[PDB]
Amino acid sequence: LDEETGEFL
Amino acid sequence: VGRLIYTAGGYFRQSLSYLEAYNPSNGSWLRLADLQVPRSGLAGCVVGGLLYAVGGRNNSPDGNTDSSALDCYNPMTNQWSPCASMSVPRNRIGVGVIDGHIYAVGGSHGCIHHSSVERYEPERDEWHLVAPMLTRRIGVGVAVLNRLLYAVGGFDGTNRLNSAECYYPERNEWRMITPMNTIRSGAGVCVLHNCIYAAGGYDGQDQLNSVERYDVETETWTFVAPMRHHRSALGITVHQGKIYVLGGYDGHTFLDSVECYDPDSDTWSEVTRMTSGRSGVGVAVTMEPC
Repeated sequence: LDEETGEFL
Repeated sequence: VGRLIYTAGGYFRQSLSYLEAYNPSNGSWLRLADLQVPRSGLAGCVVGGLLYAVGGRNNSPDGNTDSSALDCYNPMTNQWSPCASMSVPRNRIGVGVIDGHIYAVGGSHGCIHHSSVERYEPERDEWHLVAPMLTRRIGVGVAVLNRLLYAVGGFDGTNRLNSAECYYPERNEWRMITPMNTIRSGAGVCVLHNCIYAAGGYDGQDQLNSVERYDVETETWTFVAPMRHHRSALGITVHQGKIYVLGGYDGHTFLDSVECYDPDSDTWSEVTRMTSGRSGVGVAVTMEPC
């Protein structure tokens, strides 16, 4: 999970 | 005059197409015309009373499509209209407006991290590249003060940044300015009074609740009161002398909280909450619809 945006991947 | 805080796009489970407006005067929210294409990591701005949604990426279940799109929303018609697209897709873009012209800064296209910058001319509906930043920056915060454009923090493809730079239009040149006290990628950047504020973001270890401001005259960065909620990929804007931050990711959930910063008392307060938690939204202020 992208820790900066919360988006998957 | 009823001006509202518009929030476009964002992310929760997948990129969103929501367009909603908040009225600080009565605390009400309105859901308006959906974006033509879902997108998160975009930036919003206003020129001539019109709302613009710039760049971003549609992170859907079937794929990731970075956007080079520029779309315009007219409150008078509650309709979106496509505009000329940028030279390249720009996800996690930063935007700023100088004398009625939209500056698109950095952002990513797949694994490419841009240093390039381009300028849009509304009446002529044309984009043109200007001088590129001295640094590649995605998740960059951008704001304009005294007709000078500031690019703050971000990620260059290898490291998160505490650096910042300023663009001087008349000389089509970028110059580094004093770096922030904190490394921040995905922070919310705006202008209030004579300072450039950088709120939240990610320092590589945790989402941040700290906030610091750059005095363009003294060239120093000073911390102010921190937000109640740590948040990265937050939306941000200024309305009637106060800063408003919307949503973002805090490492646990997608925030729906909207905080307001009062510079006179150096305090933050919870003023409302979005209809649903989300991150990576584009935000701007303009007249109410109808």
